[PDB]
Amino acid sequence: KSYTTPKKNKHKRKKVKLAVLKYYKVDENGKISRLRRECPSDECGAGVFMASHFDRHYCGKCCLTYCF
Amino acid sequence: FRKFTYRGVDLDQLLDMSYEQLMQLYSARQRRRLSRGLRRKQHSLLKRLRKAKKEAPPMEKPEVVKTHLRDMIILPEMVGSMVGVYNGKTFNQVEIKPEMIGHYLGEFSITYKPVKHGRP
Amino acid sequence: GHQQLYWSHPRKFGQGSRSCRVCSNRHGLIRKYGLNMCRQCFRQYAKDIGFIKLD
Amino acid sequence: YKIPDWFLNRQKDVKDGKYSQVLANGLDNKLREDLERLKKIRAHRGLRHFWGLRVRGQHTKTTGRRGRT
Amino acid sequence: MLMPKKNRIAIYELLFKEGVMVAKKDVHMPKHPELADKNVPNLHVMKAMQSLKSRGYVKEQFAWRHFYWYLTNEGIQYLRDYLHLPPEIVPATLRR
RNA sequence: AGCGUGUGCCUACCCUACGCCGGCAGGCGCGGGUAACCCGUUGAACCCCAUUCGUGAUGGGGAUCGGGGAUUGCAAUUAUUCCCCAUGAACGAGGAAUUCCCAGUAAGUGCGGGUCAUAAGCUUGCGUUGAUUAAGUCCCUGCCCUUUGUACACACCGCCCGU
RNA sequence: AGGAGUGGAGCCUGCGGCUUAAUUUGACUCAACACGGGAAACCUCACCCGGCCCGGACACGGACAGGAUUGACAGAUUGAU
Ligand SMILES: [Zn+2]
Repeated sequence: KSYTTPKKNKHKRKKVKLAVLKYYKVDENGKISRLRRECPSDECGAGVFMASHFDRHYCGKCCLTYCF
Repeated sequence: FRKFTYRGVDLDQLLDMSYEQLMQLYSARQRRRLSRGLRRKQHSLLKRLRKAKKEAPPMEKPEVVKTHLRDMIILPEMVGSMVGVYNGKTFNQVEIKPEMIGHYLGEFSITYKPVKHGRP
Repeated sequence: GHQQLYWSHPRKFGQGSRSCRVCSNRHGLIRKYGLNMCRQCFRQYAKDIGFIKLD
Repeated sequence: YKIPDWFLNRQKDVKDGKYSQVLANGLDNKLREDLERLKKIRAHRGLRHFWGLRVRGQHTKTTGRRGRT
Repeated sequence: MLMPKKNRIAIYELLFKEGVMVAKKDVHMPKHPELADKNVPNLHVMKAMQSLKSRGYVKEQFAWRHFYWYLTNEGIQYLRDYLHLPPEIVPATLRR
């Protein structure tokens, strides 16, 4: 219940839409053009992308940071 | 105005002299903690605390980093700091002296109130 | 990490390394001959072990 | 005169670190600047020595009746 | 209940071969002793079988420190429905 | 001398001889035992023999306190424990009052088990030496039984009179 | 009739009281007070100050693979990467 100490809420992940349609680029040709670099490790699969940050791209379940 | 020394050597030498001779400079109980091994089984917070004391602000009053540690052996690397250790409820603030070395930080912080007495 | 902070106190030693094998309480244990089991359940099931009233 | 170093009473002093003996006035003096050294560095042992209670970490609830009136 | 899939169907196929298993009550135990070939927990295992208790497929006895589970014929046909096997292989409890 | 104890399902903490280093607590190699075999003939303490001490809060008593050194554990400060040197208080057999005890018994000692990672001022046993007094009483303190009286039966913490 | 004593001195332990943000509680004549096999550095822990996880099995009704949510990185952040 509401006590004297306020409770910090949990991380509400906002439901984003058209994310799966945002991987590749749609052109006249049927070829693929993704904007995220591929994962060369064996911990995460070949279809697993990176994150899209401002400075550095981060894995998922690999939890590996590749800087520049 | 009197000069300060620790067993014949001065504080610049203390920051110049390393751990494998700091063990023989210090007492037997202090060097047994140093000679037990790496500070990584539980002392990852100790490593990040010595990093947080290694980062250097410019010439003002030293930075305030409160801590949840009382079993710290205080070292000459972080003398002249500004630190308050956990006392169960609050943080007792003690400015770090140069003769502050050789003891425990939780030793230097009072935890229980001194006992007063009125009427039984 | 909760999954790495869940085991931060090792039970290599101390009173927490063992408990009762019947009532699962960490008091009145018998370490003699490896019983590892509390005294009241020892009195309850002592006849079933083979322990007898002779002295 | 070829005596063992460990047989001395005071070893590894904070002032000089060399092994030496002490005199009666010297022992009284060394104990007293130890007293205001702890009092001025503001430690728990210093406060216990200042209050005159037990400093070696023992009980006081039942024992220690000759503390004050 | 953020528990994986392949470990649970491993538990289910070792249940379909023999409908009884034993598990000691220990939350602070990351490894199952009998199922040492692959990384499996124990608390998720006993929570899965008490979910089967809530569904009404097994019955539970707790003697000293071990939870005991017993397979029913209605639990057998539930296993047949969930695993989608034809009714020609039977768990070895019913066989001679 | 005698009870003992001694390498583990979860579990990893067992008991040790021998050989060097160090005053010391302790450090490193080296074997035995899943146990009448190895610790272990468990060379225990007390006691005995020969000096020193000399009635003085003293070589009795070791509380309090400072420094140094080792082991356990992730961590010892509010000293975990031990070792070494200094520090040497009260205490001259304790008022009223009160407890335990009849033969290997009380008592003086030491050794095992539980507690235990480090571990005994507690408890349970083992062993050494080993007495004074008594073969009774209801005085004290309680218990039990008989007789007697009862206007009591929820039973004296009872019933019950009058303003 | 005796013997050992306790109560006297110092020290260990428990209880009461006082104190404490907390000094957790039971046990008050035999028949409680070195008792809970309770010699508490951390777990013990039941006490205080602080922060996460669910371990809400599930029955129904809102949501469903187009995403219902956990697992993390330069850095303010307690206390911790
Ligand atoms: Zn990756």
